[PDB]
Amino acid sequence: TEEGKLVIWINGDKGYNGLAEVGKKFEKDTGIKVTVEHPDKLEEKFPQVAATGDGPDIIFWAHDRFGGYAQSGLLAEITPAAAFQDKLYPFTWDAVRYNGKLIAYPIAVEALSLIYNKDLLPNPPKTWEEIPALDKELKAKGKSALMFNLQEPYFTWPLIAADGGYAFKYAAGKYDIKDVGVDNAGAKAGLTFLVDLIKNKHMNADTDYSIAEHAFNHGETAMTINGPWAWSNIDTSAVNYGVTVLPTFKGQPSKPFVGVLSAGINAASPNKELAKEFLENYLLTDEGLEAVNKDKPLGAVALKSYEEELVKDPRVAATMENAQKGEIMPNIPQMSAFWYAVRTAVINAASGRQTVDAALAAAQTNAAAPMRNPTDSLYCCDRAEDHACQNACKRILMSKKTEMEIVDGLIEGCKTQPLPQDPLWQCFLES
Ligand SMILES: OC[C@H]1O[C@H](O[C@H]2[C@H](O)[C@@H](O)[C@@H](O)O[C@@H]2CO)[C@H](O)[C@@H](O)[C@@H]1O
Ligand SMILES: [Cl-]
Ligand SMILES: [Zn+2]
Ligand SMILES: [Zn+2]
Repeated sequence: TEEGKLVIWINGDKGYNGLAEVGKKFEKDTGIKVTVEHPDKLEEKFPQVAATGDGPDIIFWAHDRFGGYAQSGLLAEITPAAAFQDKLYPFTWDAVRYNGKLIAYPIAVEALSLIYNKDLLPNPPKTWEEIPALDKELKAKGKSALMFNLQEPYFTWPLIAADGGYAFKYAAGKYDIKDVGVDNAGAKAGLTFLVDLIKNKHMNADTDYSIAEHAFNHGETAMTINGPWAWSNIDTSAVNYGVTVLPTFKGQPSKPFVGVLSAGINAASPNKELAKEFLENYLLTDEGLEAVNKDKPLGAVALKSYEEELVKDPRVAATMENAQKGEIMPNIPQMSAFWYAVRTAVINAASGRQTVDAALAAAQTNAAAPMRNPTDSLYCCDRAEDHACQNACKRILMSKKTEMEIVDGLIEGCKTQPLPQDPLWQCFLES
């Protein structure tokens, strides 16, 4: 990073050009230039490059991965005023709260919807169970019924969760990380149905985002499953399409994992005041969010002034109907392991290299696997009396060490007085 400049990272499927237009407006008003980038596998790249002090000032992703970043000390605590908080819907703030602190700015609510081709299929199906017969009928006309991304577990999760599949058990405002629900009856029923669609040649196992998107946008498949960002390319196409409630499975709603696109501030960034300026007064405005939305649609934005009007479009109404039927994703550190384990299971089951039961049993263990993590005592680095020690502490606790190595590193870089009288060491001992 560089003082007086902002660098922002955001996913390739989002409105990066539109975000850049907001950046041009920020530079014209204030003289601070904004560079928008969309690197590949940005959600894994950010925690890597923040360990090297080579991260952006601002990072965009769905809120589920932010708790992990915050745990690891990669995010500054943001400081919106009461007046500003009131401009956004309370629940979007709830998605960015981690151990009591606001760790990112909420942007927009994301939910998966069923997208169908009104000409090939004027009445979309209300249940998953009727889709196989629909494909047989459409195959007679050289088409298919449904194609969606089988490589990302986000797209398959609504079916997995419909009859009972869950990520982490939620008991009184707390997620139990030892209780993973990806191997219960409901999860197996859902994944088995997908696998049976593949075996019965109503779907193929290699379908991914580009393939499904191409099939739907060129009138070859009657349906896909995707989020607001995908409407842009469909609008550009000649397809007459609708966006509606996901089909039910075993009489239950499909439960998508709902994402809140969020903008976090790099803890290592020297531009935290400029990042706050840009996010609060330029991006989180009607004119800013419209600039991004115009490019790729955001969905149900967190800003009330804009959302009150935007929700008039039926596709946004559909996103909200789908989101209300599902659950806000957890923001806990364990979400990254949960996602990776379900990704393996679905691919391995869909390809037939494992059985549903074998794939999902492995996922339960891996999603529950506890990690060694010292980053839980990062807050003690803030009680250091010197600046040099606070930073030395942050790097020691961040950097993969054993406990012996953390204790020894802190002694080397952070002993200024006797240990029993030092507030940083008193904090560390208790923690
Ligand atoms: O695929 C698992 C994946 O799900 C989500 O990623 C979503 C993201 O929420 C959407 O904004 C859009 O970019 O599509 C993605 C699906 O590939 C989670 O947020 C993510 O952490 C997770 O790995
Ligand atoms: Cl890249
Ligand atoms: Zn194409
Ligand atoms: Zn084609």
